[PDB]
Amino acid sequence: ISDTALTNELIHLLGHSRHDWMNKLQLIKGNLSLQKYDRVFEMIEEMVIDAKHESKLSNLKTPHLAFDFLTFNWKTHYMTLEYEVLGEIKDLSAYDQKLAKLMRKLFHLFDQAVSRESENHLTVSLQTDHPDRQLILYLDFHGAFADPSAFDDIRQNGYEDVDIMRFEITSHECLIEIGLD
Amino acid sequence: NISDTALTNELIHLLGHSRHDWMNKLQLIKGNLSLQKYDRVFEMIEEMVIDAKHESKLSNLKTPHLAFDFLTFNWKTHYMTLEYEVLGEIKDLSAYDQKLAKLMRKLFHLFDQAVSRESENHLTVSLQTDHPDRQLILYLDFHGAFADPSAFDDIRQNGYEDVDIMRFEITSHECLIEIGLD
Amino acid sequence: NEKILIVDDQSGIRILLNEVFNKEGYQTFQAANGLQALDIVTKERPDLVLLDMKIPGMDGIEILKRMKVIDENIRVIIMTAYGELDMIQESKELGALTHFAKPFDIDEIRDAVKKYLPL
Amino acid sequence: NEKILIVDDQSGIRILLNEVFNKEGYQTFQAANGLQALDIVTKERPDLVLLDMKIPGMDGIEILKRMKVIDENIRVIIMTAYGELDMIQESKELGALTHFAKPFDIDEIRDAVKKYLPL
Ligand SMILES: [Mg+2]
Ligand SMILES: [Mg+2]
Repeated sequence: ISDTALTNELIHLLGHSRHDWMNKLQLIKGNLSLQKYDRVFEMIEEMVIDAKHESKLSNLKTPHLAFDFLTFNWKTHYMTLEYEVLGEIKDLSAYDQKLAKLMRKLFHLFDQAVSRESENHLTVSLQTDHPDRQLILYLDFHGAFADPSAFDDIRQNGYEDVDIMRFEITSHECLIEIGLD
Repeated sequence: NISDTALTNELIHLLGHSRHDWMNKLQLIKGNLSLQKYDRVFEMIEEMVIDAKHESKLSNLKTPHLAFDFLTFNWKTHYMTLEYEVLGEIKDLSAYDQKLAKLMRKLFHLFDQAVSRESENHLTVSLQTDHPDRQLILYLDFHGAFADPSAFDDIRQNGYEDVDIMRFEITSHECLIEIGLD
Repeated sequence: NEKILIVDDQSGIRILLNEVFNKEGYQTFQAANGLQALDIVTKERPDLVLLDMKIPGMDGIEILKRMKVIDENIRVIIMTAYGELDMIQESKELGALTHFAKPFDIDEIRDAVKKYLPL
Repeated sequence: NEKILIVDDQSGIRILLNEVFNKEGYQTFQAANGLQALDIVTKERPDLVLLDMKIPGMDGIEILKRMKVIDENIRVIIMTAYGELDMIQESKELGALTHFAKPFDIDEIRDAVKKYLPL
């Protein structure tokens, strides 16, 4: 397996993953010391569910979207991503780029709307089992907006052939339901 | 920026392995934690902390090829287990990558052909950066069992390029190899 | 008096698994690789096997076939990696009783050998 | 009356470290990014600051300076990922005490912040 730049890139990403796990071992041994054995167990399970989703996402034959979500927090953004896959695993390869692209657009609208003092969190949920649509996207955000007026264009005027079903935005939260066909 | 379309497929693949290994560690902890084996878990964790420490060490040696090689080793199909330490904190071994990396794969192949496949074969490789002359010294401490130790006699009787295989002894269940680079 | 074979490449999972089954009145047997495993299945003819499928060297679906070539009534529980659907169904058709992905609750593992250990 | 500021982007550890000192007679101040940390340094003027160096959005090494442009007396202990030797130096070369690579033993942090900040 080669190309020295590419090789340097994987080595680098595996290094990020490493830190994440070390932080987790930090939460594990930290409580492990304060003798809170029921939290440690609690955490571990949360860990197994995040890992459980990462997997699923890595099995939708949608590599460009998976790579974006798995690396998003390893880049200098102003919010953290938590994603989950609702429904069984399907072959959404016919949707990879559409999604990947749509997410890029929503992703920076956010990184140009969120305050930078607030602890910003964004949860994206990819549903593969809807009865009427082939795929709906849910985005739940909590934090602070500096330029909330940035979501304007996409509010009145949507984005491509994606039915933006709902888009609510309050003081510190933002809800978006986008459907795909 | 739009990502390469291989980096894409090779990260997911790789992280899927690292995920599973990290799930095996969670199995050791949660399992042994349930047994209330309380402090072994501490033992087990530092055990983990250490490894990661070399994973980082090897990485910062400026030898991306040797590293990627060593990190993905147990995610491939070999018949011995690889463990690697980086003794003496980090230097710039860029000139040494392609060589060590090229040499190791060779060696590794030999072990896969020499060791028996019923035994638990474990190989430890050590990179030493602290030593009067010999910019870097490679150590190979292996134990298990060989079904054709004679796959080694050759490089033993011929060496490899501009590298001095200092010690290279094959016993009945172990093997020690020292390779200096200056 | 009931035999159980633990086949996982990692000592911890092995030591654990049995430091669990002995305390449940069982005869433990460990194996780090397909080959050691097959042998045990030949000499100690166990009642249930716990088979890790992500063991380097030998393919967990080839030693399953082989384990059954020895004992058509061999009982095996596979320990897989999450998301490997395709493997669960392949080794299920080869006579695998059920699967457990890692990590697992050491308690529903017990209920497992208990549910598949014949009368 | 000894002030300590915790600056990590992960709540868990932030809550953890808190409870830790939240025990040894220390008034503790939390924070999730550099922009918030300053304001606290600026407003409540902490004694020691344990600063996470790899927080998405912030150059700890940057807020490290700012933090000193506000009170150089400032006693800052950096929490780092193991192997970031240059960041550690540049930092200790900016005015910090000692790095602590994660996952650090929960012990020596209270210990070490004691022999660094008696109460
Ligand atoms: Mg395994
Ligand atoms: Mg952090």
